[PDB]
Amino acid sequence: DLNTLVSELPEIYQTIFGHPEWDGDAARDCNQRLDLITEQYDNLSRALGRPLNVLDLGCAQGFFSLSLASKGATIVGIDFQQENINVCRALAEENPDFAAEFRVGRIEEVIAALEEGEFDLAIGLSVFHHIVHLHGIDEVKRLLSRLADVTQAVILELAVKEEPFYWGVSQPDDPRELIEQCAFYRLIGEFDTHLSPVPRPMYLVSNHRVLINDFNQPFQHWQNQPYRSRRYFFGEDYVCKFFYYDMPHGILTAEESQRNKYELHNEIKFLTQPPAGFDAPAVLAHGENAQSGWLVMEKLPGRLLSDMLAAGEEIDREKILGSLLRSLAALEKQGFWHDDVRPWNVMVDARQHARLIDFGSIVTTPSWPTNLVQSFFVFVNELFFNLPQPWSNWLYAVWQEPVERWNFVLLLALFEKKAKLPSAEQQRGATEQWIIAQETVL
Amino acid sequence: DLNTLVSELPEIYQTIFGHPEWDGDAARDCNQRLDLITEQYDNLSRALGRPLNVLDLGCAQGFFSLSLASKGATIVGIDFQQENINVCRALAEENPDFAAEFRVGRIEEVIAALEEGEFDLAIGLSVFHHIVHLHGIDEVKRLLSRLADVTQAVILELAVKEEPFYWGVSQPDDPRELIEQCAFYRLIGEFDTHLSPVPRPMYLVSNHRVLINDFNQPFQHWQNQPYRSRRYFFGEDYVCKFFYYDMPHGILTAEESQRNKYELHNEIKFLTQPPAGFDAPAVLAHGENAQSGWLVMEKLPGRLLSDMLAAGEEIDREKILGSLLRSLAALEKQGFWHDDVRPWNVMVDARQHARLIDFGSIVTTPSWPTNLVQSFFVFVNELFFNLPQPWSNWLYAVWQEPVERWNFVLLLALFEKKAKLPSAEQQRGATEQWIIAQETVL
Ligand SMILES: C[S@@+](CC[C@H](N)C(=O)[O-])C[C@H]1O[C@@H](n2cnc3c(N)ncnc32)[C@H](O)[C@@H]1O
Ligand SMILES: C[S@@+](CC[C@H](N)C(=O)[O-])C[C@H]1O[C@@H](n2cnc3c(N)ncnc32)[C@H](O)[C@@H]1O
Ligand SMILES: Nc1ncnc2c1ncn2[C@@H]1O[C@H](COP(=O)(O)O)[C@@H](O)[C@H]1O
Ligand SMILES: Nc1ncnc2c1ncn2[C@@H]1O[C@H](COP(=O)(O)O)[C@@H](O)[C@H]1O
Ligand SMILES: [Cl-]
Ligand SMILES: [Cl-]
Ligand SMILES: [Cl-]
Repeated sequence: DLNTLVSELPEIYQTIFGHPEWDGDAARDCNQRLDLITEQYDNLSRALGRPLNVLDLGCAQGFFSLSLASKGATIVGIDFQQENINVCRALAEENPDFAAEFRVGRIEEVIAALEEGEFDLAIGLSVFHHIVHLHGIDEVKRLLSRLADVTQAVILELAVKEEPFYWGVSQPDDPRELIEQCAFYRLIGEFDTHLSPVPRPMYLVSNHRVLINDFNQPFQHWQNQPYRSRRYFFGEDYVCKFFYYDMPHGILTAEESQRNKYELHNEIKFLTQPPAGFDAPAVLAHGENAQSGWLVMEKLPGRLLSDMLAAGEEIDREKILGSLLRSLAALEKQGFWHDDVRPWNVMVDARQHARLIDFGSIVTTPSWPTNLVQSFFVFVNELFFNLPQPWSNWLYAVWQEPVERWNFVLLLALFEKKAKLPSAEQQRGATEQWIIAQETVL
Repeated sequence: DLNTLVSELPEIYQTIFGHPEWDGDAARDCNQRLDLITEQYDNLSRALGRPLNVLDLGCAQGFFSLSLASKGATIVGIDFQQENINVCRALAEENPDFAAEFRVGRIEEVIAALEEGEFDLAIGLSVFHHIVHLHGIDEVKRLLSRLADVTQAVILELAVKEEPFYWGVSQPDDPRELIEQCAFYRLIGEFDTHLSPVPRPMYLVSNHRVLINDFNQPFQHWQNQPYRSRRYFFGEDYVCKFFYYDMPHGILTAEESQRNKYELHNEIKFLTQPPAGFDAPAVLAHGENAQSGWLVMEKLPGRLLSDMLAAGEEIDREKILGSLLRSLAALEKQGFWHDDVRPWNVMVDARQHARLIDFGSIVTTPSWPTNLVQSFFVFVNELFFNLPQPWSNWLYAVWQEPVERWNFVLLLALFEKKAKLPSAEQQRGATEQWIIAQETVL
């Protein structure tokens, strides 16, 4: 009888599915976690076009497992306590059409035995802290990596060191240390455990998909360090830029988080409303919240200029500078400038034409834009002290201009006629050269 | 200069690619491992239809990496010694068309950072024993699992405890303990290290493909325990049965290995030359060697009978027994019998028709086949002491037959007319019942 099986539970941790007579006894009601988990189930089931195979690690009394089988999922629940699995099976038998199996076993051994494709979604709620406590953080990171490797999505509720109990002392400094080796992760909620006032965060993690409520797609590779608060995911015709505003440990000062926030926000604003006369990459999706923000854009051909420079690849500096200057002059005509023209913000296509790819540093108002013209000289010099004729003649001409006349329209016009300009080395000069060489050091 | 870089190597472990003046100095010539690795490169490149991305872990002086880049591979080599990477890079620069990159780094951190699809083939030759020695066997198993998870194939040369040095003591009992958690593995050679007379085995490992020289295909799931010396891999229209004759530890006695060998051999012989009047599954590939044997067959629909029995699924015992008896009678007419008719050797399709799926126990000559008819009664009883009318009447009729008349043609004929046979419970009987009930216990 169910009555007996429930009584023999060491703890009624969860609601007993279909049996509200124990709801008052359950440590956690599970309705809040279930609301969120069913939303994510539906998103992923919609994306894949079918009901999911779900793995429930430390499934306890089966509530999540049965609740998803109720919606058509095929589920396997694992728990190392016989008493818990006895209840899960007795509940499944009351619901014979649910495709639900339960097994006694250890999460560590199950994860080692998993095969990729067997399960689409795994859930691990409030269980990994027990594995941390007995086996340490590094083994848990590897288990969670494998779990992500073999599924399409993982949902974790993770206990945290701020919880007031003795086992909190063995927890990592931040729960994100258990998952940050995985490719994609997002905080999706925080839940009251009824053990204390400290809530547990729930994360959605994937090694195969971008999972954003509006955009759910496989990616084939990703990157953290460009050229660690920013991650880039590459799919067939998209790049998803994912910025963390909220990072663990020291990592971001207040100012840096706000700048992550500012840049991504500014980039979204510009790209959703670009200026006429400028070909901006197209925007497929975007959003922001307290922890992070994201932007999914069309994927552009080419390589990042700084990589080409680092990997000593052959470059046409004329075509790169010409094309970039042309786009900068067109921006300026529409009252836009870019505050940070550097090799890692420039992409060069197969025909050696260049374009900006980060619009975080775009600005709309201001003497000016004289400073930006100055840095652009450094850019030029780093792209190559190092300027042969007629690049040097170009710069010398700019330097002879009154400063109120410095702007990107002028820079471009002089650049186009640089072969006609007088020879800098024939003049006393000589300072423009030394100031940028010191700048280009500085 | 290369001269200087080579001199500064703590050890010239490998041949210096393109520079035979150091071949006499190299600890290992590498030509034997390279012959085998290039063969496996070609097989996998042929299967995938393209040049491969290859990862070389602990790449030392770059010999394998450069030698594969020479054949069109794109390679990344990793080593934690700066001196080694300096030589690798200097060699790559002598061969500018090779797509070869090298990085200083630790194998543990690289594996954690890998993404699935980035590399098709990883090689790890004589390097993991260093990671075992510092981090232990369990962490190395997890690293190797992840390596297999993220690639299509892995080639490992593994040091072994029989090597006479002090670090041998930290090695596992058998090198297969580092890899047996991976889905597919095969010994492909054994190599002289020049440190001692003990050779190191080279394994080909995969978590995604069956990699047999004649048959190279993805699989989507696999299984060890049927219903651990036998593994089954399932692909789109095939099942590959892989039997180990050579197993680690105690696992197989001499007799058991020979029986693995005998069964698989016998199954290959039968299926490649099946008897007329019997629909045998078709054979796609097969082979045997000292360590193991394999058989790739067409994949049959249905479920294994023993699973259906265990998972209490609905079965039609009439249709199952009828169909099986019909095929057993047709075998017998061609002078073939099956020595081991049990639920785990029988597959039942959607229309409840049954067939044998393991032909290891097929035999061709012998009083006989009286023992087999007897077991078939146990089979019958386990499929349900437990026999209602008219199954009991069937068995009673058989038992009244002189023993020289017991055979599967008779069993089938009586089975088809069982509704007409006299009622066993009306007779003294009663023993046939008790002998099989004791047999069915026994
Ligand atoms: C605190 S409860 C969480 C239950 C459930 N996941 C939930 O959040 O509603 C932890 C559960 O995991 C199980 N468990 C703990 N460590 C385990 C392990 N190493 N393998 C399998 N089950 C484990 C316990 O038996 C218990 O049912
Ligand atoms: C015995 S040698 C084998 C070299 C090469 N794989 C071969 O078999 O021809 C081991 C190599 O691995 C490197 N190595 C050892 N442990 C390493 C680690 N943890 N990460 C990166 N490289 C490592 C050593 O620097 C050395 O080059
Ligand atoms: N729209 C895009 N299309 C292609 N690559 C991009 C795009 N946006 C960013 N990247 C790439 O993102 C990587 C590193 O991030 P980032 O700082 O954006 O350059 C570089 O390799 C860029 O080429
Ligand atoms: N030709 C085949 N087609 C489909 N399944 C097979 C075939 N051969 C073996 N199996 C399956 O292999 C699994 C376990 O191995 P076995 O002992 O061969 O039954 C069972 O689930 C069988 O259904
Ligand atoms: Cl946890
Ligand atoms: Cl580990
Ligand atoms: Cl090794």
